[PDB]
Amino acid sequence: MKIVYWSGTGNTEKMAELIAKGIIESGKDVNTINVSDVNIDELLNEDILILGCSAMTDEVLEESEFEPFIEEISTKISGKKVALFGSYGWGDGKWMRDFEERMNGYGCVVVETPLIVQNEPDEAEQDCIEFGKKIANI
Ligand SMILES: Cc1cc2nc3c(=O)[nH]c(=O)nc-3n(C[C@H](O)[C@H](O)[C@H](O)COP(=O)(O)O)c2cc1C
Repeated sequence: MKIVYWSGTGNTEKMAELIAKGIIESGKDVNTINVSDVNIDELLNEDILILGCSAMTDEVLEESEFEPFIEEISTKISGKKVALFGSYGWGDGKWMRDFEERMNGYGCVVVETPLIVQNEPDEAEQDCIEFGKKIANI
C-alpha cells in the first residue's frame, strides 16, 4: 500500500509511520511517501489512497505542496477508496471535516472516519497503529 503526507514539524510524519506500522503488523507492505517525492501515476494505481496533512494557516490544507497535489489528482480519483489523517494544534478538526467533504465531492469513497491527533501522537500512538489496521482490513 502507499501513504502520502505533508508534515511541517514531524507530527503528521510520525502518524504516517505509525499507520504504516499497523498495516505491516497486519501482514501487508506499505510505502510512506512525503508529498514532495510522490509520483501521481504510481499513486493512482493503488486500491486505497492514504493521505495526511496537518492543519495549516486557518483550518486549511498546506498550501505550497499538499493543496496542489490534491488539486492535481482530484479529477482522476472518482470511485477510489481514500483514508484521511493529520495532526492539528488548537482547533477541533475543521480542516479535516472540509478535507473529507472535498474528497467526497471528487467522487472518492472515504473508507474510515478521518484520523486526527493533536500535536505529536504520544498517548495516541496506538490509535494511529489501529487506524492502519482498519485500512489493512479493507
Ligand atoms: C502556520 C500554522 C498554522 C496552523 N493552523 C492551524 C489551524 O488552523 N488549526 C489547528 O488546529 N492547528 C493549526 N496549526 C497547528 C499544526 O496543525 C500542529 O502544530 C500540528 O501538530 C503540526 O503537524 P506537522 O508537524 O505534521 O505539520 C498550524 C500550525 C502552523 C505552523
